[PDB]
Amino acid sequence: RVSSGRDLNCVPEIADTLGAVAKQGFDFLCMPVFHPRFKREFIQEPAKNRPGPQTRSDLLLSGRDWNTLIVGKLSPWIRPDSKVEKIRRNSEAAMLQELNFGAYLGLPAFLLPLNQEDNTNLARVLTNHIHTGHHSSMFWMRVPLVAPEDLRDDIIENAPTTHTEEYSGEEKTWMWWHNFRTLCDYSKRIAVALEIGADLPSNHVIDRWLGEPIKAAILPTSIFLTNKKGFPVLSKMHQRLIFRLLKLEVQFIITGTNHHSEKEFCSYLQYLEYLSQNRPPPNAYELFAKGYEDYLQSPLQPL
Amino acid sequence: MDNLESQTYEVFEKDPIKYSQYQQAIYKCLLDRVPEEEKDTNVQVLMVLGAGRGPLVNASLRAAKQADRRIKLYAVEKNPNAVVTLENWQFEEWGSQVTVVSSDMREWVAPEKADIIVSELLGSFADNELSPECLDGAQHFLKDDGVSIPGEYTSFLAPISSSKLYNEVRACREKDRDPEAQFEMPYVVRLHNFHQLSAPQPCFTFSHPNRDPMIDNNRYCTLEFPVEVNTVLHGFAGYFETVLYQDITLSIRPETHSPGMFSWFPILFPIKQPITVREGQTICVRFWRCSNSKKVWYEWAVTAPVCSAIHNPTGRSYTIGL
Amino acid sequence: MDNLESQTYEVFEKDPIKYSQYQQAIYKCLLDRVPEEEKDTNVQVLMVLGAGRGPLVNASLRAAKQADRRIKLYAVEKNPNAVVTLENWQFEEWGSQVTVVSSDMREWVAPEKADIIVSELLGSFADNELSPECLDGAQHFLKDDGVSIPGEYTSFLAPISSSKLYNEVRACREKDRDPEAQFEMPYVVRLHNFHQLSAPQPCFTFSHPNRDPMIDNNRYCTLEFPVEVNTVLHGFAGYFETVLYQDITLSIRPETHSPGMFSWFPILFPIKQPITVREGQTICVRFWRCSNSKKVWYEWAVTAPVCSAIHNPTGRSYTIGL
Amino acid sequence: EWNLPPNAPACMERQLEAARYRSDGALLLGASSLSGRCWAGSLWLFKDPCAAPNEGFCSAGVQTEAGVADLTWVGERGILVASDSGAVELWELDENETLIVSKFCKYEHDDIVSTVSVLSSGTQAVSGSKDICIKVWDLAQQVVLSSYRAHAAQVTCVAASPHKDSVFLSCSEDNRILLWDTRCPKPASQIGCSAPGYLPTSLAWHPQQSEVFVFGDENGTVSLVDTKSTSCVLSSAVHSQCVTGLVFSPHSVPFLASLSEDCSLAVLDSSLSELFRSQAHRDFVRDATWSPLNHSLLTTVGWDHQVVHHVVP
Ligand SMILES: O=C(NC[C@H](O)CN1CCc2ccccc2C1)c1cccc(NC2CCOCC2)c1
Ligand SMILES: O=C(NC[C@H](O)CN1CCc2ccccc2C1)c1cccc(NC2CCOCC2)c1
Ligand SMILES: Nc1ncnc2c1ncn2[C@@H]1O[C@H](C[C@@H](N)CC[C@H](N)C(=O)O)[C@@H](O)[C@H]1O
Ligand SMILES: Nc1ncnc2c1ncn2[C@@H]1O[C@H](C[C@@H](N)CC[C@H](N)C(=O)O)[C@@H](O)[C@H]1O
Repeated sequence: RVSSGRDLNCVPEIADTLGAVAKQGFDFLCMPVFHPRFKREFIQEPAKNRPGPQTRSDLLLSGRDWNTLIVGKLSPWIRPDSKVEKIRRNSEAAMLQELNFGAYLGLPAFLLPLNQEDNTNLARVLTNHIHTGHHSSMFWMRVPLVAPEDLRDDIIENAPTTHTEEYSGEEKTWMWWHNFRTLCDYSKRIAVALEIGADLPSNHVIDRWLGEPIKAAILPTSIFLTNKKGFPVLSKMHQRLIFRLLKLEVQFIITGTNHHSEKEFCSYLQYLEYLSQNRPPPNAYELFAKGYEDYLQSPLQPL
Repeated sequence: MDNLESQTYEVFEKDPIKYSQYQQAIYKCLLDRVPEEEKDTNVQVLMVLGAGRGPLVNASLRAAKQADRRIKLYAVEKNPNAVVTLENWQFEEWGSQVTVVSSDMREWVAPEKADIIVSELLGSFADNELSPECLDGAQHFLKDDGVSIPGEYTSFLAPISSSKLYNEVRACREKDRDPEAQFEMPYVVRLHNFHQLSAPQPCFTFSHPNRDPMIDNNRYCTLEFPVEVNTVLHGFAGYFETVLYQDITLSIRPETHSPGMFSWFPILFPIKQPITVREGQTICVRFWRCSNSKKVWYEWAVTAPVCSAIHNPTGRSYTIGL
Repeated sequence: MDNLESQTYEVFEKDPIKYSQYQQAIYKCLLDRVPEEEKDTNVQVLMVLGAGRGPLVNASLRAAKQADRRIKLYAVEKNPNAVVTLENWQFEEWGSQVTVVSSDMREWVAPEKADIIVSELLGSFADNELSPECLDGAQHFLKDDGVSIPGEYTSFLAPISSSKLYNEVRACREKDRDPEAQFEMPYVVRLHNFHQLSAPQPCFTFSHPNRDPMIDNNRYCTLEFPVEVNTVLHGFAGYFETVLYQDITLSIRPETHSPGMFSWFPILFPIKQPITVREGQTICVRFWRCSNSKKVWYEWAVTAPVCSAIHNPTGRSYTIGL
Repeated sequence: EWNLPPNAPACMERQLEAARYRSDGALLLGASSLSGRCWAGSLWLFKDPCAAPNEGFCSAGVQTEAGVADLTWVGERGILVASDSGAVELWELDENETLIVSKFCKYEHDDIVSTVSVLSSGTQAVSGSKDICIKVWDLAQQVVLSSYRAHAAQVTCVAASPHKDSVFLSCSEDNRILLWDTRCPKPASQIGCSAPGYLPTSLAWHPQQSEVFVFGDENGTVSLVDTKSTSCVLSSAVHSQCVTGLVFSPHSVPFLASLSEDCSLAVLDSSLSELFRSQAHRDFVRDATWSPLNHSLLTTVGWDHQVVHHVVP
């Protein structure tokens, strides 16, 4: 048995949506806090003065349901490191706004993408947030195993995908995150939500996220294979990964639409439970060493 | 400087007395202001200052349909996060009887003057959330004959003995700051394992509106407490009283406590060093309310039976941001 | 937030260049503004903002009797202690040609608009004494065609290596504060035992007056420094340039330093951890100017060849009070 | 509210996303609810174009499930919709045209579908999404025929060529404008003036040469591109914010409509000079449509919930 959430980017009714997913078996929900498309303006008139409400009301769920069931997502239009000054400024303000809102709601965690090399300003806005007021919320960075650019189909005739290997280039993504948490000065409130893809990278660059503060793994529906009886499964190698990630007691996150209408979402989830059930079983040492992991003791003054 | 979280509003909104008491205050005031024959001719303009998730607004609506009188509402609120709840309430329910304003009340340019302003901006020591400053900054848009609710509040102090609490404050030393800062700021606390050495006495009072020629919110006050037991002083419990309208009040002063109101605990003012007091003696203490343009703070000392250090000089250990 | 001491003014008043350069700036500007035939018909109104012990005022008087033109003076000054010197000068010497005003320039209600305002409110990193904010708060009383002196200033940065200075900053740890605060604030320092790793580059610029639709003094800027030697980065020297009027300038940028001007040392921006840099590499750093209503601060990081911690997030280690 | 005929919903959501004239002369409207309790969308037909956005004076209406990010007419009774749900849906108008019915709703994108365009023949369509994919649909079959991960960031705009059923332009936040032609083994080709400009945010083919188009960037610039020359022909700083849309007039020598998040409309000539400008909107301007019946009439909608008819010199 594992803890796992749904990742949605569309929620017409928050009550109904939550019910659906919990009835499907999920532990929690990743959803937006403001409408993903609801670009807001903060400086120039008249848009600046747009009549409200800016978003949904808190009253739509119990405090308990907020604290325990909902993971926030940053709006996708928010680009603090844009090269366009005006965009940069609205993104700053908007990011602050969506962040203070998550904190106002007391969400247990909030998601933010690292989908490019440069996140200096995103990092600086977030650090600035962490050192303002008091809240305990976790920040999850959505970083992918393989950069979006290195995943694209080789289908631009005049811009081929540079065919033979770069040892560094398969690692660029870890450096996105490395640099990010170094600037944020290893805050303990900033962890990783690693996105798994269809094509796993070279085994080394998977090694790379050994030791890092992974708190979740995002599996898109589109990477599941399909068995003799139309059910969703994973490649042999993708299973190696799950088993490893299970040891870290990460939470799993299913994202994207269903690509097998022949059954519910609960089938993807069902499979995961199956893998947890069928892990290389806990031994004498491992059962004993359980509530002790990464716990630092000073040794004794033996004398 | 900070914004209240959704769950905070949630918990306090459930108070069984604070809200009905306000409804009753607006009710009384409406009548005293529009006479029976004028009832449909006169629409009182009512401004709620710090409207939160809207319970004072609702309670105003409930007051008007109890006085059977007519009102125009503004709901001013600084917290943009709460302003979200409000703006949702006003579209789903209230309608354009309520105008929701998302700004600070010191800042808002009001389209019109008010008949009555309304606020609950009080802390356990009455004026420790800068309600003086806020209502002073808002009063220029109150009609010349305008009522404020509340009309006044008054703080109080009583000396206490408690090793238990003295030890809890002590335990509040943090790295990277004065090793004695714990002692120079007031704690909101449910006072339990303690002894009250003398009856509470009034400390600071503020009236609203302030028809004061030139307004000054700073204060200095001296209190003498008769002590008739031997003991050791570890600090002062503060409490407060407030007049909403006429006889309708709220209080956390134990001798007049409002039955069932859980919305405020008392405050604690500690002292750096405990002071022995002989049966028969008088405790003299002193409090100052201080300010500049940026922040307001308290500073205090005991002058009898011995002196303490003047506590918190300059707001060096704590201030409240303006 | 603080007031300069008499001896401070005393020492800087002896600068042999800052003063004559200002005299020359006002001189040029007066001519360009009142033509020869108009000379006795037109009396330019001149406001000195932050008048100190009055040397800019005198220098204005010297400018007018050099341009052979006629001027009305105001001497605005926030420091009441200096305002004493000024008010003594104006009774003993200046006469009612000079009106001395004892207030803040953000605050003063000016009886009339100005032809030219004049100020020296600059620090070694140009805008690190909040001259942006002050002149912005004063500009509403400058005539629509009014000149500001200075017209603009520009900050600069160059990376440096110095174990000596890295060790001096380190030595600035104090009890009762972040054990790394030393590293998150800029030091005014006469840079001596150091190596400059790359040529200075411009950082932040401000123009006056600010005909900006909606004004914003905040900033973010990215700099790339070519490094052609192996070494270890310990921080950034800041310097500045300013245009008083047209070609008349002052500078502490080494390549354009004003001969004999001792009035400003360079500034140092340290970094928490020193960073190795290979011959051939590029140092990317980043600076933000930040603010709220109460204070302005800088925050900065290195992004190449490796990252540093974002320094000073929130002004937690240092801010300049508004 | 004269009748609000059967199946039309009571209220129309504030955020107007799209507006399209039929050759007939009627007006198609798309609307999202982008804030408040329910995050939905709706579709509307207004045979009286002057009577919009007023709900009771409409010919037909229908609640969609999620918001509408984009849409387009299919022939004469078809309405093709880009959903928040990640679905592309087709709604087909009533025979009397007083009812609007679901035809297919296919959940094929992994994230919000943000752009949709109909190919010349009218049998096929191409859509773009935040999932970074571009998809080609058989509208008759109700299936995805082809899927393309050409881009490295979310897709901002796709647009079919006027006349060639296999050529379409797309642009994304990965800073690429792609000329497509499915006839090639490698379909996409990267067209632009040179190396990185500002991000491309909107596209329109010239209605008279399958050879020439305009693109709009996040910085407020509209530019004119020749594929035949591959160099940046002419440009102009038309806006103070993002350029969200470009619409050519039906005129022989056509005019160019240009909408933006600065809440303004501009009409430009052949050489991109300003002929007209309108501040009528007090929130974002989302779509523009030229009257088929009167070619000097132009209609625009915004998030201010205004439906606005312009007379163009
Ligand atoms: O006195 C307390 N806090 C000082 C605050 O100014 C209290 N007011 C109470 C009125 C109020 C209304 C809306 C939003 C915030 C507030 C805060 C306090 C703090 C925490 C808890 C409590 N008491 C109750 C005891 C019964 O259960 C719920 C907490 C009281
Ligand atoms: O750069 C320095 N301080 C930053 C200040 O903003 C300098 N300005 C200089 C202009 C000025 C005028 C009046 C009152 C104060 C000030 C302060 C500084 C501080 C102490 C000493 C010096 N340099 C000179 C070196 C030659 O002997 C006298 C001290 C320079
Ligand atoms: N200067 C100010 N301007 C506007 N709102 C303020 C100001 N100061 C405090 N507030 C708001 O006033 C409220 C104070 C609360 N005690 C009242 C909440 C609400 N009326 C209730 O009784 O449940 C908070 O929501 C504050 O954010
Ligand atoms: N906001 C303000 N309003 C009025 N005076 C100010 C303000 N800020 C700084 N000052 C004064 O401006 C002066 C700045 C000095 N650098 C100039 C002193 C003098 N003019 C000199 O050059 O010797 C100081 O005397 C400050 O006290």
